[PDB]
Amino acid sequence: TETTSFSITKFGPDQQNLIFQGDGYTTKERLTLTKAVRNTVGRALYSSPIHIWDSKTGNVANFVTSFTFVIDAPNSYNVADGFTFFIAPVDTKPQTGGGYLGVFNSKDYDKTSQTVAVEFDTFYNTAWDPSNGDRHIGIDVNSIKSINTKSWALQNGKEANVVIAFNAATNVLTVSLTYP
Amino acid sequence: TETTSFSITKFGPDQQNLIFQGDGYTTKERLTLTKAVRNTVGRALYSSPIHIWDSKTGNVANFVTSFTFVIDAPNSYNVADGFTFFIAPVDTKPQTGGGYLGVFNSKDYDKTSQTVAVEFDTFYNTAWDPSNGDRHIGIDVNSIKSINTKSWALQNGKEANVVIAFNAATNVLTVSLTYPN
Amino acid sequence: TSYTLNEVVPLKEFVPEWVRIGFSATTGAEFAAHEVLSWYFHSELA
Amino acid sequence: ETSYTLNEVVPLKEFVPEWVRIGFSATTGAEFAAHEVLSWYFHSELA
Ligand SMILES: [Ca+2]
Ligand SMILES: [Ca+2]
Ligand SMILES: [Mn+2]
Ligand SMILES: [Mn+2]
Repeated sequence: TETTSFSITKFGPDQQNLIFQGDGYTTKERLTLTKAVRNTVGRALYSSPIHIWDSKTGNVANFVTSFTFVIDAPNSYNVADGFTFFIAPVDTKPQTGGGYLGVFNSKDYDKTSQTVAVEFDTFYNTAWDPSNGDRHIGIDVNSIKSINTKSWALQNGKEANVVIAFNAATNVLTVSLTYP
Repeated sequence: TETTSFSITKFGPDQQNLIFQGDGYTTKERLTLTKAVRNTVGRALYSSPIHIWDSKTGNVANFVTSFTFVIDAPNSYNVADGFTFFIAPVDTKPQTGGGYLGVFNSKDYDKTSQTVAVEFDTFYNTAWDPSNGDRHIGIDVNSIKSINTKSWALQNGKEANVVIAFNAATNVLTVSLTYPN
Repeated sequence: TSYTLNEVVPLKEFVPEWVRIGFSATTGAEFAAHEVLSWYFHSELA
Repeated sequence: ETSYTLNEVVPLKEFVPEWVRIGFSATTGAEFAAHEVLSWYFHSELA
């Protein structure tokens, strides 16, 4: 047994157990990944590496994370690009911006990525996103082209409560989003 | 509200959530601070900073830590210098070795130290240790001279279980070590 | 309003034994502020 | 059974920074011993 847990109910000005990358910073009780500014990237990582599986034993961890987030666009139609929760190698740095959400670099499978991300994508990129052109939740492993998507209707400026959980006994990753 | 928690029941050969300073390393599922070898220091820190109090509100955290440790000496008589669980600044580096336990540099209060430690001290240092000469548990704030101490009889090679707890409401720091049987 | 998505993803296959977890957000020509208001995490490796 | 206990009032905020790292330290000198830890649990909560 190895366990790691934390909770931050309100982000303070010097949130030292977080690593910030790009424009990510903390302002007024909140972690802001992005300002409503064009062409930026921001990421924030928990300070400790977490042991997600063990090669000796073959064991994989059970985990659960929940967060509430807000996307605040100037209006409901001009919205880009999206936000991710991701699991990457300990030394992860920002990857390609824009449509790649700061976590991937291509739509083709790249084993070198070693990143799994749950995306909340607010912009339809013709090259890889759902043909319906709708805003969506997706599960990404080693590619920006999701293995599965669900259409989601963005509520501009409202707080969304998300739960993501992984069950090692069946390997099912579950994501739930609720605007309360 | 901020909480930080973790547990490590078996240490592995690449425990990436610890920072090792000095000779600290992990071996046969245990965290090894010193081997039975002369004149060395080993430290290990949890890698995340922990928010222990807040200046805006003045609130202080409540916390508990528990651990099992083993001191294994060549015999019951020749044993030095001891072991500490400590709370230090995020950039803490090893301080003086020997009877200072890798954590302090003086017998006098040193405000720049900013560390409190609970020591399990196995060697009587005439200069600051309880004159009775017994091994002891002590609470150290910014000094190797404990503000408070309790004699402890060391059981060589045996597992001790300790719980350190801080209650923010009373500012009481409680330390319990128990030997099985 | 609620949205749920489920997928078998055998994590051992794609990610290292030790990982860092976090959040990412980007903007393009069109933009939005992306903010997180609270975060809870727990994992257990037997 | 054997148990040893120690309690003291220590106003931590007078002595440590707001942010801290916690850990273990052990030393040897002319006389020595192995200092090992078998398990570790920690929990803190700041209201
Ligand atoms: Ca997109
Ligand atoms: Ca001593
Ligand atoms: Mn997408
Ligand atoms: Mn002492």
